[PDB]
Amino acid sequence: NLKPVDAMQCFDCHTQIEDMHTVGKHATVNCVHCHDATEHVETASSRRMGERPVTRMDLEACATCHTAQFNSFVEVRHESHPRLEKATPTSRSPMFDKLIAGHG
Amino acid sequence: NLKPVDAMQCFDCHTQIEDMHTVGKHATVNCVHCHDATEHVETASSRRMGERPVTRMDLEACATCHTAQFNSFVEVRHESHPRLEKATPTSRSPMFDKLIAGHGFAFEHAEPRSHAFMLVDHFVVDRAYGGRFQFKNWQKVTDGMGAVRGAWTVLTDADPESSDQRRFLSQTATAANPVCLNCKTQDHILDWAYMGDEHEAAKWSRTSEVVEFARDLNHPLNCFMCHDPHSAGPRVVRDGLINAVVDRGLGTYPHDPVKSEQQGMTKVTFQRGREDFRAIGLLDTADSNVMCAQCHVEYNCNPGYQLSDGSRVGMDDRRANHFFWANVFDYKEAAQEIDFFDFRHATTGAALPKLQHPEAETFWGSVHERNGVACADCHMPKVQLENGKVYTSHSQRTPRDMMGQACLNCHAEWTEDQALYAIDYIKNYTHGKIVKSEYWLAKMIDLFPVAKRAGVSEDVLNQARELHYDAHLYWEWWTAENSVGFHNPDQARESLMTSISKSKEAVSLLNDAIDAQV
Amino acid sequence: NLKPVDAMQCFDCHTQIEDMHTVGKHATVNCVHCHDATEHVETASSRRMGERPVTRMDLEACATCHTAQFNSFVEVRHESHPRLEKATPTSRSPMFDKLIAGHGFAFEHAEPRSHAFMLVDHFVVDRAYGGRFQFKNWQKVTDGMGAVRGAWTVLTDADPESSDQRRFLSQTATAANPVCLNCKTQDHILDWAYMGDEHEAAKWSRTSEVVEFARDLNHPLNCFMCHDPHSAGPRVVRDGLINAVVDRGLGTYPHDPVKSEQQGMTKVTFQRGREDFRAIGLLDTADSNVMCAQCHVEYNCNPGYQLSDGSRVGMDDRRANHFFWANVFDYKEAAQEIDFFDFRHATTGAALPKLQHPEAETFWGSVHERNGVACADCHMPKVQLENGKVYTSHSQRTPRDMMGQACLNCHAEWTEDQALYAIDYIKNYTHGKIVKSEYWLAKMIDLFPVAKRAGVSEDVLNQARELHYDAHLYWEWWTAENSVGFHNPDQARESLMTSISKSKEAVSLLNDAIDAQVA
Amino acid sequence: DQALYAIDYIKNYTHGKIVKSEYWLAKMIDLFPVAKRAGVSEDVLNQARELHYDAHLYWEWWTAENSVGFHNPDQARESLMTSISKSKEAVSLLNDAIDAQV
Ligand code: HEC
Ligand code: HEC
Ligand code: HEC
Ligand code: HEC
Ligand code: HEC
Ligand code: HEC
Ligand code: HEC
Ligand code: HEC
Ligand code: HEC
Ligand code: HEC
Ligand code: HEC
Ligand code: HEC
Ligand code: HEC
Ligand code: HEC
Ligand SMILES: [Ca+2]
Ligand SMILES: [Ca+2]
Ligand SMILES: [Ca+2]
Ligand SMILES: [Ca+2]
Ligand SMILES: [Ca+2]
Ligand SMILES: [Ca+2]
Ligand code: NA
Repeated sequence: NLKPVDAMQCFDCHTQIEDMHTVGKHATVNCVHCHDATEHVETASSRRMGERPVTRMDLEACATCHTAQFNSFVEVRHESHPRLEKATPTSRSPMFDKLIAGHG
Repeated sequence: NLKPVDAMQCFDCHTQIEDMHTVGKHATVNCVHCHDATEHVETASSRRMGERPVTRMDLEACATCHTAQFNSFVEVRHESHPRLEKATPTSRSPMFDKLIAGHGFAFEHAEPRSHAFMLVDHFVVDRAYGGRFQFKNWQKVTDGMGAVRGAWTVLTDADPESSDQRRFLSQTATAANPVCLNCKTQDHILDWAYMGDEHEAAKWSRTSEVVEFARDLNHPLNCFMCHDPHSAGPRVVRDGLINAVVDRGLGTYPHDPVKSEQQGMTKVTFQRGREDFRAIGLLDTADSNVMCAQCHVEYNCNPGYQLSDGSRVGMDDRRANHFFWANVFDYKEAAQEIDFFDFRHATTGAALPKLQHPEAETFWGSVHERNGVACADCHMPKVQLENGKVYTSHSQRTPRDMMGQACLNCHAEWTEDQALYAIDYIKNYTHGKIVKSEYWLAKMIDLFPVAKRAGVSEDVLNQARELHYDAHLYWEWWTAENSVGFHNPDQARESLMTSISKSKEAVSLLNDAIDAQV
Repeated sequence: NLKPVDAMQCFDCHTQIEDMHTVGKHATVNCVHCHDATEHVETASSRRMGERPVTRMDLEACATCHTAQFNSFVEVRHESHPRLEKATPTSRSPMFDKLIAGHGFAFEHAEPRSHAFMLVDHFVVDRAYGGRFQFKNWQKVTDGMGAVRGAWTVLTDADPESSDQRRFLSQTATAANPVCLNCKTQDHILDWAYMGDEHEAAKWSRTSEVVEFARDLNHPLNCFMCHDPHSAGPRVVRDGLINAVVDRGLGTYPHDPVKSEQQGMTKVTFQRGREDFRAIGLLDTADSNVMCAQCHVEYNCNPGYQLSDGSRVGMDDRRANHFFWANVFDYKEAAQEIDFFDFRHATTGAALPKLQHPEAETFWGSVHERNGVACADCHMPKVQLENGKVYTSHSQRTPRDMMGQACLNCHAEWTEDQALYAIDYIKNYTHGKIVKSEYWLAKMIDLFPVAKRAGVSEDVLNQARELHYDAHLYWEWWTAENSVGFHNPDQARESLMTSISKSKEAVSLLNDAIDAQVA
Repeated sequence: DQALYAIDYIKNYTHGKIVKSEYWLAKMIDLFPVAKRAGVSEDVLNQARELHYDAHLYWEWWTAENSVGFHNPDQARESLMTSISKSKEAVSLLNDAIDAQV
């Protein structure tokens, strides 16, 4: 289970983040949802990063509080034909090979 | 009403039949269901046939006891578009006419449709009999049951008084020969010696007048092509397949000697006048891969030419009835092995192979084949019933129509739409490479006239012709093969990339040579 | 794998079978498909059976060569609501409990469902075996193929160590007897003498312990009930039907002697030793009206009482296995002919008949019957295939599921919705009259205790009881009959109006009598 | 479905012949610049132009006509086969003439 960190400790060094986080609609969302910064906090200075914190870039970081948007995003439209070459008579550019010759 | 005959009387002379019939699941099925042998019994000796018994080859001989399988077989899949030419921008081979120029398939090559129509479609296609045979009218194209009852119930002959192959319509060809019929019907099973060799007991052979032969034939894909009528056990009857698997020792799975042994074939020969006449291949298991490989293979069923010297190889030659039994990457070697090619390209002059529907050879080594999956699992699955006796569907068709049974019972992780999407990914990707291969082939082909007219040397032209053979092979395999890559996606990809590579090489060769003449 | 036997050797002693088998469409079907006679052939003479050969009665004996018919037969129509009690406001007979009080059907009477279930449903219904037999669990109710494979593959017996009929659950009855089984199975066809009379060669009879009999039976509606296994020709095997049509001379169409002659039945008897034992009725034509009338008729299959003196008529009596073979307006006379009634009404004390599903006798005289239409035309039509060999559907069900082939091929002037609307007009009208008949019957019934307690005379009560017999008959025929009038709408209408008329007469009689005693 | 299938049989077959007719027309058309530039005679070019009229007519009737052969399948077939025949004749004429100039 996630344990919240003291964001005020972060904000001592991260004024830009403070200015954004405390005003917006994620003011109640703790940093631990996306960052593991324990060793970073131990080693950073006001101007040097020290140990780099872990930052989650995965979309499931948002999906625990926004499952509807996540699930809508990840839906696969099976009707969007996959791996369908455009340089074919039934697709977008029947004469693409002749016209694009020289390009990757 | 049928009256049974005393089979014991038959068995006195027919020991092979006795051995098969008394042991299998047709031990109780009386001969009269399929044979009228009264005058035969009166006149035969132990070694001479006497009067020939009547043998039913119609599929309704099986339908009285196996109506479910019959009715499933004869169903017409209306969604399988009929008489749809492949050489069109919306079909399999948009540039087919340019690429196949010089071959008879330029006259017409339609997509396949339901099995009921195979014999009539063979008779009426523009490339086969010069337009001699036609449906009685355009309504009859729908009549699958009629075609099954007999081709001549639904077709006409433009000139019953002549038996020569000739053109009745201007843009037709006369490519049909007797070998073709072996993959359309086995009505001739007792009238055709093994391989279509000349034989005193055979009415028909490779060298017969095909129009006369045609007139003797009625039924498509007889039920007994896969099931021995005497034992009811699984078999093949197609000579070319038996020849590859057994005579040439290649095995049922040439890439896998273990599977070949487990799922093998035993050649059984029947004689006339104590001379070998015809043969069947009894299967160890009910292996649809091998059953379907009676027809869904690359073959010779046609005259051609020798690679070595260009001399004609006629219908009289054994090579005119040949199963290569080789995958795409072994094919060129297999064609060299018999010293054969099909046609010379009309524009390039290259000796080329003509490929035909190599589903069986393509399926080899695929993930599904390696996992023990077989054609029937996807194309003629068991029927699932809430309450009922299970039987095997005999409507051989795309799994799209029965995805639950064909795919999803195995692929429990997928919905139908997901499985379809996976098929389409492969087919879409493969088709794109087919199209690109055709683009490059066409680019090469179009350089030949320019090169010849610019005075490029025969040596360079011949180098380009050698590249054309490979560029053609590694492309046409895939327009011929019906799965658009699904049966072996990695192989299709590697092949088509090879085709493109070969064409590009030839294009560079010819352009450079033209530019040097200028 | 089956190995054929030498049928000619069998025929040296079985000339009767030879004469059927060699001429029909099963001449090539070897005996081994249905008989295991090896030890029999080793021990028999033409005059001594020796070891009894085994005869297969399972439907899969036919399914090997006739899978399409078998599979169509065993299909379960899920839309045919299962275990749906008729005595509810949303079913056939909203006031059934009041009206049938004193009869075992009060314990449970569900609507029919698909044929596959007939034997199991007979075994498990609350009125039949005191709740002795149950599905193994509630999942098994779906398993039509399992029921066809055999009842005892899907059912349990509460006490395999006893064979008496008794109540295992409190609100059950033990109405089952061996006659019932004749309309559920013919597994016992070689073990039951004609009519279930006592016979030295019969293992089972009308007087058998039905629980013991039940345990020996497995398959529903055997294929050979309509098709002779030797000739493959059309027949019936049901004794009661052969008895009405042939023995009693009533014919296959009692109201039409011409049609009776054209579409008749020939009784064929089989002996055990020198004595007649069992019989079948070979049909002149493949007449589904008569095939289906093996079961879809009004019958006695039960003990009862005599109208004359009230004495008990037990299962030992021939009357306990009886096809009345009479339309609704001839029934009372037919019951008088055999001096029989079923039960005394619990409230009114009236001697009453119990009616059961008289589809065959109702269909007679209807516009469709007079036009040569038969049950199969609407309920098991030929399959229509774009490409294929035609066969006859054996899924006997409402035409609503196959209106193109059941109705509209004949009624080219109608759309499906129009044909359905015509069905519904008749059913809605008929049901309204059933409901009104029940209202008036209930009104009469409720007056009986009031009249009795007011001191109304027995003479007046007996007059009202005589009216009750008729009010009941002319109502119950139609809750019993499954078409809700469609099979004969004019007859239903006339009958139900008669019921109401009779009840109204009884209500007036009793009310006036009560009022006079007062108050 | 059967009736639709019968329509599609005709339309599919006719369309294939339309496509083939166009293939052959295009092959002929593309030879004209090559022939003119190789110095093929006006007499040969005019012979080919006469064949073009017929090749065109017996093709274009069917792209113009909206039933894709259904209205008269035998006529479409005969016409389109004639178109192809005419184009093939012209192709042979022009190729031979070009090859003779070279
Ligand atoms: C729960 C601990 C959350 C996490 C993890 C994420 N978000 Fe969030 N988000 C949360 C709340 C309580 C709210 C406010 C809801 C309200 O309407 O009051 C939000 C809001 C958003 C919004 C809307 C902002 C706006 O309209 O100004 C967005 C676009 C949003 N959240 C996105 C988002 C992303 C992309 C996340 C992963 C990086 C994410 N949220 C995580 C709660 C939580
Ligand atoms: C009835 C008189 C039959 C005729 C005509 C045909 N078959 Fe048959 N077949 C019949 C029976 C009684 C059985 C055995 C059923 C069982 O499962 O016990 C069979 C079996 C088959 C099989 C299955 C064989 C096996 O699994 O080993 C096949 C493949 C088969 N029959 C095919 C078949 C063919 C192709 C027929 C026409 C040539 C044919 N049968 C006729 C009964 C009858
Ligand atoms: C030779 C006698 C064949 C055998 C054995 C098998 N097939 Fe076949 N198949 C054959 C032909 C000549 C055709 C074309 C028929 C026509 O009139 O065009 C086909 C077609 C198919 C198809 C396409 C069906 C469709 O709906 O379009 C499929 C899916 C197919 N074949 C599969 C298949 C299977 C799985 C086989 C083994 C059970 C099999 N065929 C055998 C010729 C022959
Ligand atoms: C078995 C090795 C075959 C030989 C010999 C011949 N054909 Fe065939 N044919 C075969 C199959 C498996 C299929 C279906 C798959 C496919 O890709 O088409 C076909 C199909 C046809 C068709 C219909 C499709 C078409 O090309 O228009 C026709 C008209 C046809 N075959 C004709 C034909 C001719 C003329 C043959 C001898 C020259 C011939 N076939 C042989 C299998 C086999
Ligand atoms: C090869 C292309 C076949 C043709 C031609 C026919 N059948 Fe077939 N049949 C085939 C397979 C692959 C199977 C399943 C084998 C397995 O065990 O998986 C079958 C099966 C049968 C059976 C057995 C019962 C069943 O499984 O349905 C029967 C009775 C049968 N086939 C009959 C039959 C008929 C009547 C045919 C002509 C209409 C027919 N088969 C052709 C393959 C092939
Ligand atoms: C499942 C794992 C399959 C196996 C085993 C076999 N085939 Fe197949 N085939 C499969 C698919 C997904 C497709 C594409 C179908 C689609 O609708 O996109 C095919 C296609 C064919 C066809 C053409 C069918 C048509 O387009 O109507 C044929 C003739 C065919 N396959 C034959 C065939 C043979 C003979 C097989 C055993 C050697 C075989 N297939 C196996 C899936 C599967
Ligand atoms: C004479 C030597 C017999 C031969 C040979 C066969 N059967 Fe028989 N069978 C015979 C007798 C005397 C009887 C009893 C008749 C009587 O008076 O009751 C029978 C009976 C049968 C039955 C019915 C058994 C029953 O359940 O009541 C059957 C199904 C039967 N026999 C079958 C049969 C078969 C299939 C034979 C050839 C393999 C056969 N019998 C030979 C006398 C003789
Ligand atoms: C295969 C060994 C069979 C067995 C087992 C059963 N039947 Fe049969 N039946 C079989 C054949 C070959 C035929 C003739 C088919 C034809 O049209 O040529 C039949 C026919 C019937 C019929 C139709 C009879 C008629 O129209 O006169 C029926 C009603 C029938 N069979 C029923 C039936 C029953 C009920 C079976 C189990 C007791 C049975 N058959 C088994 C082949 C075989
Ligand atoms: C006695 C052996 C019967 C014969 C012969 C026929 N039917 Fe029947 N039918 C019978 C029973 C015991 C039942 C009820 C089964 C149950 O388990 O509840 C039925 C039911 C029907 C139905 C209703 C089916 C439904 O979907 O609800 C119909 C339509 C029906 N029966 C028709 C019918 C026909 C037309 C017959 C002659 C071909 C026929 N039955 C014969 C008992 C018996
Ligand atoms: C797994 C989590 C289940 C869910 C979801 C459903 N059922 Fe079930 N059911 C389950 C088990 C393990 C069993 C017992 C199996 C056994 O043979 O021991 C059952 C049983 C039933 C029954 C029979 C009940 C009885 O008293 O005999 C019925 C009628 C049944 N299940 C139906 C059913 C329905 C309709 C469900 C969806 C609402 C359902 N079950 C869900 C396991 C699970
Ligand atoms: C033939 C003349 C029959 C006799 C004897 C018995 N039943 Fe029956 N039963 C028969 C038919 C045609 C039907 C279906 C039509 C209908 O109206 O139900 C039935 C149905 C049943 C059912 C299911 C419906 C129900 O009432 O719950 C059961 C449980 C049933 N039959 C039992 C049963 C008993 C106990 C019998 C002897 C007292 C009996 N049936 C005899 C036809 C015939
Ligand atoms: C009476 C209630 C039937 C029972 C029980 C079975 N069948 Fe039947 N069958 C019945 C009818 C009214 C008909 C049509 C007769 C007509 O000529 O109109 C049939 C027909 C058949 C046939 C013949 C082929 C066909 O028309 O489909 C067969 C082979 C057949 N029936 C088989 C069969 C089987 C296997 C049964 C048990 C599952 C069975 N029938 C029962 C009436 C009745
Ligand atoms: C068409 C002209 C019919 C004839 C001939 C027979 N029946 Fe019928 N039946 C018919 C209809 C329109 C209905 C009502 C069905 C509905 O869904 O509303 C019925 C009903 C039955 C039932 C009950 C079916 C059910 O409710 O599931 C049975 C058991 C039944 N019919 C039996 C039966 C018999 C035995 C027939 C010949 C004597 C008969 N029907 C003929 C239409 C027609
Ligand atoms: C009656 C007013 C018709 C209309 C509407 C349609 N068709 Fe027709 N068609 C009709 C006749 C009398 C015939 C000739 C019958 C004969 O055998 O002599 C036909 C023929 C066809 C054909 C065959 C064409 C040919 O051989 O050249 C086809 C393919 C056909 N009909 C199809 C068809 C379609 C699809 C229709 C709806 C658009 C249609 N027809 C209407 C009579 C009538
Ligand atoms: Ca197809
Ligand atoms: Ca080839
Ligand atoms: Ca160009
Ligand atoms: Ca019902
Ligand atoms: Ca009764
Ligand atoms: Ca009250
Ligand atoms: Na068997």
